[PDB]
Amino acid sequence: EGCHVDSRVDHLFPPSLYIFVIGVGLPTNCLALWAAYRQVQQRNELGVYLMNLSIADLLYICTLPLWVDYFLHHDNWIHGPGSCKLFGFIFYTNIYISIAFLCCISVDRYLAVAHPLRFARLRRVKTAVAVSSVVWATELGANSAPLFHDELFRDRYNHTFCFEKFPMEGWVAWMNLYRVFVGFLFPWALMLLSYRGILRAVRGSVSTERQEKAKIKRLALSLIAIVLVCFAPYHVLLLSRSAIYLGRPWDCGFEERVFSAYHSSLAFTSLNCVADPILYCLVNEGARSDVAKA
Amino acid sequence: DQRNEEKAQREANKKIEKQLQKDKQVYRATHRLLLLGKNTIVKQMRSGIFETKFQVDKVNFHMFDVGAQRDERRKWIQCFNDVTAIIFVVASSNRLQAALKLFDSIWNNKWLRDTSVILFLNKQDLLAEKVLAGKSKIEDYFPEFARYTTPEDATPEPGEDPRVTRAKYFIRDEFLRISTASGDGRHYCYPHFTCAVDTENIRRVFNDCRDIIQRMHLRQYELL
Amino acid sequence: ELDQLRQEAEQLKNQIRDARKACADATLSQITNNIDPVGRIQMRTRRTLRGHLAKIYAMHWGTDSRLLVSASQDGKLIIWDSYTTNKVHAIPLRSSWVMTCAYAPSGNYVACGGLDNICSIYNLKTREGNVRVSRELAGHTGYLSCCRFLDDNQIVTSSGDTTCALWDIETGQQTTTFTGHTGDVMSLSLAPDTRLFVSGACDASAKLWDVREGMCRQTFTGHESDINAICFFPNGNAFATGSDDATCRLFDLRADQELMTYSHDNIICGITSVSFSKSGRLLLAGYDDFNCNVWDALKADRAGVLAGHDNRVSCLGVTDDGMAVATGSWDSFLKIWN
Amino acid sequence: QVQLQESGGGLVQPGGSLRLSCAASGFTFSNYKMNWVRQAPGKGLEWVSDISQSGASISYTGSVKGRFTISRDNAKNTLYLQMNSLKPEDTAVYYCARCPAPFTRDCFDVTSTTYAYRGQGTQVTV
Amino acid sequence: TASIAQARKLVEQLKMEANIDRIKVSKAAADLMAYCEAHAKEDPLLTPVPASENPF
Repeated sequence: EGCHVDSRVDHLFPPSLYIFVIGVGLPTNCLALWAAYRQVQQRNELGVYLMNLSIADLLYICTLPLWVDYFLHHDNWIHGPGSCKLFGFIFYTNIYISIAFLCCISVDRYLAVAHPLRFARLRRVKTAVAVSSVVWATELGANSAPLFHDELFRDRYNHTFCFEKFPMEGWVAWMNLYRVFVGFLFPWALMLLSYRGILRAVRGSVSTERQEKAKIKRLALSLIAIVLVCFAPYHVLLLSRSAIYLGRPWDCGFEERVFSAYHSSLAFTSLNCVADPILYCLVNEGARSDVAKA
Repeated sequence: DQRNEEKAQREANKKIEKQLQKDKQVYRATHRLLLLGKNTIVKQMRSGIFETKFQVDKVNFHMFDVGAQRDERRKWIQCFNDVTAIIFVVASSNRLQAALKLFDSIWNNKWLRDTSVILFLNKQDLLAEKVLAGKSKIEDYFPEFARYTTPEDATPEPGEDPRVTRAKYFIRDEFLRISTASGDGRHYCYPHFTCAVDTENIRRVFNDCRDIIQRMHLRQYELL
Repeated sequence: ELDQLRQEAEQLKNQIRDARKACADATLSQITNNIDPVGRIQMRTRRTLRGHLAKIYAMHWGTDSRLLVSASQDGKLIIWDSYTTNKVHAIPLRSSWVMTCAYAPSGNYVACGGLDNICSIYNLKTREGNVRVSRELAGHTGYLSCCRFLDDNQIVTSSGDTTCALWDIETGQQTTTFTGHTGDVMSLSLAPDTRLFVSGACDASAKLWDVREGMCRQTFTGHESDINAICFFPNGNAFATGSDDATCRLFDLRADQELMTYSHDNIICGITSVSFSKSGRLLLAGYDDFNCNVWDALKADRAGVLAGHDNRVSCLGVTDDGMAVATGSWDSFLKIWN
Repeated sequence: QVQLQESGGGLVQPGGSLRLSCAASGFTFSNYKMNWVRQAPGKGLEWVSDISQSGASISYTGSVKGRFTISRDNAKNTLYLQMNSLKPEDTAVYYCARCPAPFTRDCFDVTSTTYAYRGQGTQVTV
Repeated sequence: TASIAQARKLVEQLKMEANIDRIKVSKAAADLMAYCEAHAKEDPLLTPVPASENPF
């Protein structure tokens, strides 16, 4: 019935790093939200996107402690079906909404910098809220597929998972493939493309000194690379797990081998929630200045 | 009765606010420039203040040339602080010194420190004659030109003696000494040489405005 | 010959200085130190009249102290209902660069002007339904700096051609032209009796003019830079001027002398706007430091700071009943303080 | 009451020295970037040299560079402008005009024909 | 003869403004102080205004 998964580091480090993320990101996420409010006061379209990214991060942080508890009990959910179906749906889908908002920020910056005298109607708070609501609704609707299924799967090895039956199901495999591809790689690719275009425009500027170009390049490379560092192990492991499940559903040794790596990858993916604020608001001089004023 | 006039005020506000949103769109679409010195520049571009409109690449430009106003610019120049750029046409052939200190005052003005300046260097065609045989301000009123050589990063501009080019870049460097000192990303003082062959100064101002707007977009989008 | 006239001017200057020195019986501080200070005056933004696109260069109150006209460089003259933050009218202007705007004391009319060197009067309460321009006034050879209605069919305008003018709006002609300044006249304020008006200019001088006969009765000096703002005291026997030397100073007509210096060491930016209160106890002055200082007119002390504007404060006004303070500024926002 | 009273120089032989100071009683004489402007007869007002608020930051034009030097004196409220080795480009009414505003490095309009804080009196007839 | 005409205008303006009857500065400040005192109770800017009767 159930795969014989076993771990020796999942019960220890993922809870610790979740606790660290909860401790540090929430103040930084609140600061980012306040900075986004201040920007949207000044008719800044980027303020809406930063707002939405921050609030998605707060949702993830607030849903984290239950999953810390779940990982501490060696993969046991002791808080009921509905609580699982809600908090484990907020816990997932939130990295994907955050990725989509990062893509929106990148596209907005590219339109503003590469084409500074055109697309006036897209760079508006009304268009910002329209696009933000559209992406919120579409992400919720597209990732609410698990909500129609019962998620309390129990093996014979004293495990009780909220999500992710480790014997693995067909629908969860397809949904994981859709996440790993559409919700991660496509918007990250758009973020990369937007920041490449931004770097091209910055190198093409005349009023920009060489030092400012180097700073801009370093910041953009940080923006591109942080998401990959945080997210690539998790989605690589998901792709591999779903792939071998498609090849051999009865296969169980690889699940046991990669259980620890999979939980470690989830823990690492949780780091982008704190990476986004300290690198989209705190790093910049003006946003840090207004935060200090606050 | 109070409720009726309340709805009247509300509907009047609604109409005024929708009109103001349309006017916000129009105002944001338009870019403002100020010409300071020439009528020739106005003519090739397309009462107390003269208004000139032109379009380059479907972008709306508004240009303001001050007319019937006194020579004292010390306060009405404060109005043109939200403009995209200040087009400063220098005669460059004493005109040179007075224009130098006008540029100094514009560059070091408190309300024009964030306002970029476009510098065009008019009367380049006769500069060749005035340096070849004039024996004038460049030779006399600026004796440091003799000990000044042509910088390596000089455009070719063929068909002229090296003295012409070195004098041109000499007074350009005199302007750039003020431009560089107390200079940051707020404003840049783009230097250009006037070309009377065609009206391509419109494209030069358009590119400069693109650079300025890109700079402020780097600023407000937290990309710096 | 010219040397004789220069010597005559010098000796008249010496005689005037001697007469003024004789007139200095006592300083304002010596007889003022015995009154209680107004205290730390702090008033919050009761209402923010957002809706302007560009910087607000001028604004004026209505007589009823409820409606408010405002001028901004985007070219719009918005009439506000400050009681209900409602825009009553939005008048487009032919010339975007407007530096002054006035509300008629009887309503029904609003004037504006700027770098166009033209004062344009608009009819609000018309039987047609929409606000349209009524009379276009021309004749000034410099930029319009301040325009104030004294009553219907007559307006007083200040210009950058060192001259102030009186107009008859029905005929559109200059009834009386005031000359004598050598610098850009910047602000004009009318007396409550509607018979005199002062004008501060860039020559560091303030002149009191007689409206009907049209002569400069008395002239005032004492500043070391351009006088940017002027405002008659609630009683028409004194007025206060702010200049670019980072100081505000008070004048008196019947003394031809200097009254109080509102300056502080930290204050290094000039004054853009000056407006008294109903009682005249508060000299609310706008500064380039993005804030307004509530200077006690009697006791020269910073008794209040009206912080809240991101950019320079360009205009300032107080209601007729003294129940509100309007503060336009270059951040394209009008804030009401109480 | 801004005053810029001048001390007339007088006759100077070609190649001589005058070194005549000025006066100031209206402004503080420490926060204004005062300069020197002269009106040769038949020409418009022409800039000569500048002095910073307290010291240094001297600017010249070539017609005066290497020949005459400035000396701001805060104690005496005087702008000396020591001048020597006169050439034919002289014999003008010298005005020691000051900045329109204090605490700034801006001189927008000093060479105009209607500037207020200019003064008159220094004749340097050669 | 424009300069001499301007000088004549300046001197005549000076002599017309030199005969103006002037009072002592203390007397010219006492009336201002009295005016400030008399209207003190009617100034909502200085004297706090009741919240009920405040339009704002």
